[PDB]
Amino acid sequence: GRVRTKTVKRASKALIERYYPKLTLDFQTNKRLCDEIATIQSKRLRNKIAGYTTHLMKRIQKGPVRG
Amino acid sequence: AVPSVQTFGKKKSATAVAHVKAGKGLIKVNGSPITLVEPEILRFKVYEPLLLVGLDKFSNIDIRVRVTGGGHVSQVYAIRQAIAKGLVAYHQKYVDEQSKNELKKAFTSYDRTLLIADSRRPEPKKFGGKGARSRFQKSYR
Amino acid sequence: QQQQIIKIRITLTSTKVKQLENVSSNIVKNAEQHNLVKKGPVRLPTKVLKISTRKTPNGEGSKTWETYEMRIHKRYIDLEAPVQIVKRITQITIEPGVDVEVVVASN
Amino acid sequence: ALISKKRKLVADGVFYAELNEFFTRELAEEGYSGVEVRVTPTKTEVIIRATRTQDVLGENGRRINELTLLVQKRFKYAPGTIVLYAERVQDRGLSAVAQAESMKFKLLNGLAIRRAAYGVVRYVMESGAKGCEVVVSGKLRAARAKAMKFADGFLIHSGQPVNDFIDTATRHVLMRQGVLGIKVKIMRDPAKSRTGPKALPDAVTIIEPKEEEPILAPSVKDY
Amino acid sequence: PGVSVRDVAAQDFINAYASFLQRQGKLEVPGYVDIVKTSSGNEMPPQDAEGWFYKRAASVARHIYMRKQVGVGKLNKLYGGAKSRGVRPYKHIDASGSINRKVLQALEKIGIVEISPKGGRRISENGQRDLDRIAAQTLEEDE
RNA sequence: UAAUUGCGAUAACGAACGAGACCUUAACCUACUAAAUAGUGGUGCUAGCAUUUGCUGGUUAUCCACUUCUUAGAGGGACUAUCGGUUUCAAGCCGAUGGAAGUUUGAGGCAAUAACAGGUCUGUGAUGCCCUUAGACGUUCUGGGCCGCACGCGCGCUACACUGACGGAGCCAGCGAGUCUAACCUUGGCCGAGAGGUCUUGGUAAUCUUGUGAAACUCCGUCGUGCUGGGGAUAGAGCAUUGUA
Repeated sequence: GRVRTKTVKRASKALIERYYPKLTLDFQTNKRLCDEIATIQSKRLRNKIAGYTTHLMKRIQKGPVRG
Repeated sequence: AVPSVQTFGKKKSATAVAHVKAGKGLIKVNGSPITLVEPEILRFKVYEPLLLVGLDKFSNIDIRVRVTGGGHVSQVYAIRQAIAKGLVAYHQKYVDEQSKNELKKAFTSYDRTLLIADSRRPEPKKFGGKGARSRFQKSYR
Repeated sequence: QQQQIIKIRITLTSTKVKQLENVSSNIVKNAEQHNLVKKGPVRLPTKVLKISTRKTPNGEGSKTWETYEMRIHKRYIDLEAPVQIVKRITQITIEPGVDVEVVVASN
Repeated sequence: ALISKKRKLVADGVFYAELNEFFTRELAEEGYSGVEVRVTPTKTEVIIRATRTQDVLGENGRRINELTLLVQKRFKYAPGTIVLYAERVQDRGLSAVAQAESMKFKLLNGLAIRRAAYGVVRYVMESGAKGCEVVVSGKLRAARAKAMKFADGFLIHSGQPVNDFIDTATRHVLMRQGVLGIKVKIMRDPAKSRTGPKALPDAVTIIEPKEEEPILAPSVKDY
Repeated sequence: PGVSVRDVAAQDFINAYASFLQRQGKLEVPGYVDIVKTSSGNEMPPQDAEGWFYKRAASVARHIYMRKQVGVGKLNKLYGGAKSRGVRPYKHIDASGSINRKVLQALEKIGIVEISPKGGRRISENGQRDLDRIAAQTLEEDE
């Protein structure tokens, strides 16, 4: 169901690992930011990655994470 | 001036046209009007929503669709959204938008998902079967 | 007396449309060159070509099937312009499709 | 009301279908690749693609003229409408049918199978594709039946966006023992495609960040 | 003072036309009525034993003015009945042509419909006259 | 969780195929803006409930405008997006929501390595082997049978009105179908209760057939308690069409 694969988590990690301090919690703003930055050929992944990125941002804002 | 606005869609067996040009109040869908229609068989859908807005409501709205469509119940389900559009648009762009929004909030729970986009269709038929999802019976030995 | 009126319907054979957009841009430019009134292109519904067949040389075993379709589209455009400019598309800047087909079509 | 078009839009298909079938049947020794046709006013712009164009050209009138006359009489055109002329091939080692016919000749001339089999795939990988494989069915000994195969690089199969850059070449050979069938599906690089979707759906890339800025108060200078 | 924009009713209009044309007797029926089965797809012939010709005349008159053109094939296919085709799935089949041909000829003899371009025939200038003055006001005062 | 989908201490590390990602279709924008094929308005207006120029037939270079009636030719489509519960509190999962949607937004296509003595020498004009090749198992013309039936087996239509018909009201919308080596669609006129002879826009299809003109369903009267508008197996006469037959 609502479960994620390898490449989406990998992209989220590699995305925050060079653009931590930007990309506000708003999902649409995260969408526009990732569109400006990367070139995701899978146009559905272009919107799917944003949810996981903002979720991980909420996690780090609440507190530190593993790894 | 404005030549033509855009809006159209597909009912279960009818279609829509942005032919709502300038008029002077009267409303007629050329097949089931308000004035001289007389079905007197299934009028619950028109008795329901026309309560506390006004009965005449003929000021400057006129649904004037040249073409037409429908079936046996697509027509009742089409005049349903037609009167919904008529009621909301009579108060939006003519009577005060305060009246429109208060009437809408009063009529919140009466649009039975009438604001959704057109995505309600049946399914195609799967091969190797009689009906849509149904499959042919096997020949065990 | 040059610069006449015809309202001619000209045909063309292809499937894509970017050539049609290029042709419309070019004819709009050449019409603006000497203040000529434009005309819009043709537009039609799509199409589908269903060919239901089996997926086997002999019909034993399972009962699978197969279908496929196409979307080829010859077009024809209704331009109001004279012959000297009608005949210019096939001459000036030759590319795949950007041409003109001689035909009479005004009645 | 003058109403017919599927009678001819499919004729356009079956035309080059039959033509390229005939070309695959006839142009064996060349190492055939394919065709490409465009319709124009009174000149069907037809091109064939070949790797040994000198052979099929002959002495400017040994083969091309008679091919044009064949295609002429096939339909009763006006001699002068059709224009049959060859064209050099780019990425010669990438034509799957070309490599298939090559391996066919390398088998029929009386050479060991596996040697040339891994030789040709090494050659095309040296030419610089993404990956390729090879499989051969039938028998290679006084035996029952087997299917030998091997590959290198990387291969993908399958979905919708494989068909664009994956090739297909399934061919036969009629030897003294029995009919054998070889299949090759070379996968070319996605970046150098230059046509259609470049990157894979699985693929993904992220550009680099910006530059850094120290504190830098507004202004204290002489100007 | 005439016909409105869209004044219409169904079974009352049908019965009114029937009972009005009954006491006139100017239809001049052919004579082979009450032997036919109404179609090549009927289960049994009519049972009234006196009528239905008038009813079909009233029916076709109840939309000669509702629609622009008309067609004998369309009028037959409107009620091309379902055949009880033995041990078989039922199927619709076109109505009888002779009944519609004759009722149309009788209506034309009365002078309701007339040959006209843009397809076959059309409601006549007598139809214009009767929706203007006589039939419009007659139906108004009758209902 | 749909899963070798992820979390995870981990003699494992780093990669591939499958999964997935992907394509098709049901999807909105008051648009980039489109088509005398749906056709649109003020139709200048003309014959049609009046001191209600808007339409009914339409003015075949009727206006400035053309998509507003199909469409993608495109592009943005809109994702766990917020609260609760819930587990190293991280994977993930159920309710409340405003709303195109909330098993993966529905369904279809696309398919891993290794195999089966699985089907197909009757798609081959693709073949190894043997057989036949002049009294032919090659090919061609006339006629029968492959529909024959003492007996079993496996799909599928009709049937046990009472929840079943006759005259009528919806014929409107839906994926298709139709030729310069000429036979496909049928419009209104005539006698036609199955065909037939008319002249029509018809052979480079939103234009003509079909304005994609079905039955299912209900009431005004007639139809009843069975073997009556439940039955139609099995047979006998007649009117006909297609095709050399």
